[PDB]
Amino acid sequence: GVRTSPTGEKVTHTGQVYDDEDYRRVRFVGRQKEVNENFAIDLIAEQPVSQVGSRVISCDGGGGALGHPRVYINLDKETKTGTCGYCGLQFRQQH
Amino acid sequence: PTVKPPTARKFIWTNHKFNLSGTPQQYVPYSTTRKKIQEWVPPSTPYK
Amino acid sequence: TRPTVRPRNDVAHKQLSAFGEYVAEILPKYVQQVQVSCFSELEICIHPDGVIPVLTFLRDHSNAQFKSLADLTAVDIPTRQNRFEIVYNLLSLRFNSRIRVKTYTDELTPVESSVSVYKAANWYEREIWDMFGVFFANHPDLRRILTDYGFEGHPFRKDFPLSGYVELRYDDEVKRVVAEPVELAQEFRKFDLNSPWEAFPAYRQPPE
Amino acid sequence: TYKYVNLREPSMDMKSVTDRAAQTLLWTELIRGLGMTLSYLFREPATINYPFEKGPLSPRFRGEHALRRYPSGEERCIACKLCEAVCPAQAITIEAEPRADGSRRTTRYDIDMTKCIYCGFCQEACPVDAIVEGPNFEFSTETHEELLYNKEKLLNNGDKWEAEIAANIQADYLYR
Amino acid sequence: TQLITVDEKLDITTLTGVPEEHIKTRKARIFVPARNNMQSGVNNTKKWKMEFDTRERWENPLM
Amino acid sequence: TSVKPIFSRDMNEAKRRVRELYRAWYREVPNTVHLFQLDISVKQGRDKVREMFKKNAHVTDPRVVDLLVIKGKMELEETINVWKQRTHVMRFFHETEAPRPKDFLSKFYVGHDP
Amino acid sequence: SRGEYVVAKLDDLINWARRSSLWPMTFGLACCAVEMMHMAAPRYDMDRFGVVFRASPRQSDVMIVAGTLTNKMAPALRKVYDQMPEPRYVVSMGSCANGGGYYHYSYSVVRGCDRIVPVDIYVPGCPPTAEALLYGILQLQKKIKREKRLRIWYRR
Amino acid sequence: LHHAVIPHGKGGRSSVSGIVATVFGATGFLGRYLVNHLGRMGSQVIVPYRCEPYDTMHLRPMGDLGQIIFMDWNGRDKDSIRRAVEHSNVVINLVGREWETKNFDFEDVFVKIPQAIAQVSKEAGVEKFIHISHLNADIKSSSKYLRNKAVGEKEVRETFPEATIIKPADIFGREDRFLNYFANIRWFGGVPLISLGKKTVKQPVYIVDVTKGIINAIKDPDARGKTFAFVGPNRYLLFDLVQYVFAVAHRPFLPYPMPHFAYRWIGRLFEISPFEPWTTRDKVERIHTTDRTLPHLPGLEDLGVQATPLELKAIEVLRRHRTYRWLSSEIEDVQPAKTV
Ligand SMILES: CCCCCCCCCCCCCCCCCC(=O)OC[C@H](COP(=O)(O)OCCN)OC(=O)CCCCCCCCCCCCCCCCC
Ligand SMILES: NC(=O)C1=CN([C@@H]2O[C@H](COP(=O)(O)OP(=O)(O)OC[C@H]3O[C@@H](n4cnc5c(N)ncnc54)[C@H](OP(=O)(O)O)[C@@H]3O)[C@@H](O)[C@H]2O)C=CC1
Ligand code: SF4
Ligand code: SF4
Ligand code: SF4
Ligand SMILES: [Zn+2]
Repeated sequence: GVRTSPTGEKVTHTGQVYDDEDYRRVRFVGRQKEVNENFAIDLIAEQPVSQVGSRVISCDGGGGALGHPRVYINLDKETKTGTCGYCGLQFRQQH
Repeated sequence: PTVKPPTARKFIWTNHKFNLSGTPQQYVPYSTTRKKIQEWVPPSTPYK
Repeated sequence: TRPTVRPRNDVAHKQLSAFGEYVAEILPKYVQQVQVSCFSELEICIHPDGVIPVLTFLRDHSNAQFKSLADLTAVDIPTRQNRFEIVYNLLSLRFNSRIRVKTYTDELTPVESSVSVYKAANWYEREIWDMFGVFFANHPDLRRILTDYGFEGHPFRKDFPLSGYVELRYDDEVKRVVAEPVELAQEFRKFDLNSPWEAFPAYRQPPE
Repeated sequence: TYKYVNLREPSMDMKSVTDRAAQTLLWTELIRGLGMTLSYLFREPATINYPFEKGPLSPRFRGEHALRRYPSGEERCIACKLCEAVCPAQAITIEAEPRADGSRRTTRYDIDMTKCIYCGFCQEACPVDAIVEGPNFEFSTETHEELLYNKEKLLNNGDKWEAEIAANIQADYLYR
Repeated sequence: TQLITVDEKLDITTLTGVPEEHIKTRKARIFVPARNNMQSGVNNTKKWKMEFDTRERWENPLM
Repeated sequence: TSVKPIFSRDMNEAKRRVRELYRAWYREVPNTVHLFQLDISVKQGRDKVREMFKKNAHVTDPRVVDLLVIKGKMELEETINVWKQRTHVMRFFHETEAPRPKDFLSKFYVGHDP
Repeated sequence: SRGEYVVAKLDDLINWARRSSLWPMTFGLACCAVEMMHMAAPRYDMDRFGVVFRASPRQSDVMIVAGTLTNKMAPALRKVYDQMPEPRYVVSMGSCANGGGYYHYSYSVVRGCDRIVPVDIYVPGCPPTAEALLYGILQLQKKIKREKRLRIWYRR
Repeated sequence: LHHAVIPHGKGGRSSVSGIVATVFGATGFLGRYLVNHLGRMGSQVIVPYRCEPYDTMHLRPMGDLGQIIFMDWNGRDKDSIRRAVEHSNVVINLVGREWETKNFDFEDVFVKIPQAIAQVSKEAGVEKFIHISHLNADIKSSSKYLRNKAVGEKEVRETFPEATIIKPADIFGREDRFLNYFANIRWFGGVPLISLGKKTVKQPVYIVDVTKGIINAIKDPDARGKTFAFVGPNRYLLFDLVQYVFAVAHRPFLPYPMPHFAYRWIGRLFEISPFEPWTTRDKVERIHTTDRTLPHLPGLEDLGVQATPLELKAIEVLRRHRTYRWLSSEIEDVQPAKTV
């Protein structure tokens, strides 16, 4: 989900884009601006919320030692889903 | 990889690119941060 | 304390303390302090005026025979009025031992060169003149050995910054390598890494 | 506990003296050296045919740097700044801010490849296996500024070499 | 006696190799550093420090 | 206040050594002009020598001026033999550095430095 | 036109002769010179590609800056590059010869050899391996191959 | 004023100067000196090159990283010019040829190309345009060089009212074609001149003075719209100038009379070479043309640049042409020429 600036330049996931009057675009004429089209926010927004039947849950990111440090997430609030600090996966108590 | 293929993911490139240095498709470095200080734009109306 | 703690050598500690007492009582004119570290190393802090009469003793006495000069070093500690600390490391092949001799001087007072004791120091203290500014009196050839030919200042002093005051670049107008004031593209980021909690209670200085 | 190298005393008898004189007048050991070169002429040379025949490597090889991802699309780095604090040549510059969904993510991640010494301190100090040292080493450029990698280049390198980086980590993760 | 009498003040300004611009325009500060209030340890406030005034730091055009 | 002298017991011997060093430099300048093939005149080199000597003219300490004489003799020895290059000799003439602003107004115009 | 084809074929011939007969100079400073000698080892065998070391700058084609270019060394390197006959190419290898490497903030280190001499190919690493240096040499050969000297001379 | 154009630093190599300069024809002599002076201040220089990129390689150590952007351009293509000048705030024109090639004549280099560059710079919003012409440019001159240079100067002034036109007299330097040409006449014979060259008066100017004048004119807000004339401090005759050149180079000087009509006859013989010619008829005409005096045009002194005399840099220029016997002689071992 990369939007295009009115100058034709692409906008990164950070939101960086050179202005119309910015001279530094001379570094891009005759060449290309390297941006990544796989945005992490849009890809993590497509992950479904996992329903679990426990008050607290443990997340390690998957793979065991190949993931992030294991953390514990509380799911007492029913209005919002508890999200992992590292992986961004969200869990919900099904009650 | 014919007998032991790697695990496929959504973000992995399906088209490999060789060394692009010296080509028009070469990498150009740039800052990836927004502007820090926001200047005060003057009003577009005279004081009269 | 068996598998992790480094084993302690007490026989070498006792022998080095006895030899330190021996050296201190042989030369009471120049020897100021004698200490033995916890890992069994002997330090003889002496007066600068006895740089020569001590070293030759350790070179020529039948009970010392420190025939090898391993390293000649200088330490810059700006908190003292005599900021420079010249350290000699001696190796005795006959008795299979090592000793350390320390002395102090400031920027202006010269100290006597030991080229008549060990000739390796002919280069070594010359290196000190290149990087600390300690002038060694009575030297055959004292000049710069490591820095640039037109370099000014002593780089290993603590008040000297990391990057120098000049840098070299090629200029095509004068067809020459020219020196210009330094302008770092990215500054060396100074990190504050000192822990605010006391670590070793055994080295706790008494308060004022 | 020591041996007397080069202290053997030569002989004196007439046969050995005649042998030494014959070796002097007829150059026997020069013929021995010629024979050793002639023996080395008839061996298989150890030359590989680059670039069709790459030299052997190891899965622990340190080359170009890359940024990994979790197996859902999310980038692994959470901007903890351990790699830039452990980098000995200060090649890593990190700037971070909370993004739209409140996740601790980077905004600037720059590695200066001309400053980097390729020692793998960042790939071993990373708590979430985000930054890795990939196995690529054929990435020489024609310009100096092309060796100044920003976050986008590192993410593209990670997406390019994930299929190899994951296998190398799966091979070598039990030794760490 | 091999000793002389020197009564003038010390001056190593001409031997340190520093240019005069970074001698006559600098203003050093000698202070005991302030304790970090986020922590509670007091070991960083033991020794006096000499620091210099902060000069201009700008942004690189490239990176 | 009793210190250890380096070479001069008082100011007279030190300024005599300064005088001898200046004589040696003044004699040496035409040879370094000739050998290094510099594009400058002998008078320019001699006035540069005079400027470098008058830069340290405020020193009233025998040990400091003794060290200055030692460093000057070291530089003279380094330039008698060709150990310095043309760049090292010509670095006394800042031919590539633009003159900085001098008065208050131009320094106010060009930056924040005092 | 036939003249354009003639100058194109002549440019191809001279580029082939210049790129298949590279003569570097025996010039190392540090660790990266040890890796360069390992590129000269029997395994990688630079002399297969016509790459043979020459001691004198007057009979050399390229110069490989392998090591740390310090402040005391830069005039010597500049004079050595100046003495080489045209056409001359410089391959910068190692982090020290690229941007200062470990010693970027040192007082007596030139931050890259680009400040002294023009550079064609930058080879990154510490040290960049003999395989990587051979790859850089082949990349330099490819850069020489696509030169357009006589074509531009005909156009000018 | 955008925040990326505000100057910063101490004016060093890594500082920001806020000058975005497009130097057309920067792969030459004056272009090389101008790029060197701009790059040491920390400026973004866009260099459009027509020749081989290898010849641009010497322009690489001339500034910091990312400061010099090389790009292809064509003199008859306005699209490449608009690609090059679309972000710069100062455009400098150094395009010139001492001879006429098969593809380009003097009108294609001095008339059409500067007019196209100035028009594209005007339509792209560039606030500063600087053009380089010749001091002796006039319509009625015998040489086609000065005629076309005057025509191009008039067209540039017409299409760009704020253009700063700079007219050097005759620039000498290490890579010039003025003193080196005189030192290289000695191969052919005994350096012939028109009536011994005792009637033409010339005042050559150092290259660094012209470069500093251009830099100051870029930095001067009051230099827009003017027509400067860059001249040397002393006016010499041609005979004494050649005499001083051969005295510095330590070569024998044996001049001889030779008529004006026969000089062009052999001058056109050297121009039939397909490579760069040694001399042409136009070079003979411009060498034997006396430098006009225009006191109304402001000079190097009004831009704060002191004119360096020829006696200070002539030895530096001409030490390459000496033999081994007199290679080590100093600067002061020569007699300076008499000025008028
Ligand atoms: C009107 C028509 C005529 C017009 C005038 C032109 C006349 C002919 C001029 C010479 C030939 C021009 C063409 C030159 C080659 C062009 C094609 C080319 O570059 O081929 C590349 C190929 C090698 O490819 P490479 O990139 O090295 O592959 C990697 C290997 N894994 O290269 C090869 O496979 C080898 C190429 C060999 C080229 C020919 C042999 C050399 C020249 C011999 C004749 C001249 C010299 C005679 C002797 C002089 C004294 C020694
Ligand atoms: N004698 C002197 O030095 C004097 C010179 N001048 C003027 O000053 C200017 C600068 O002189 P200078 O640099 O030394 O001259 P040069 O001939 O040495 O260099 C000309 C430059 O412009 C380029 N160029 C020339 N013709 C064309 C063209 N038709 N199309 C595209 N690019 C072209 C050249 O590139 P490439 O390498 O591709 O040819 C080169 O970069 C010129 O206009 C000259 O007339 C004025 C007074 C005195
Ligand atoms: S490999 Fe080492 S030098 Fe390179 S970025 Fe990582 S920590 Fe820094
Ligand atoms: S160590 Fe890993 S998680 Fe921490 S800032 Fe570096 S790349 Fe990100
Ligand atoms: S880049 Fe690394 S391997 Fe090469 S010379 Fe420098 S420290 Fe040695
Ligand atoms: Zn998780």
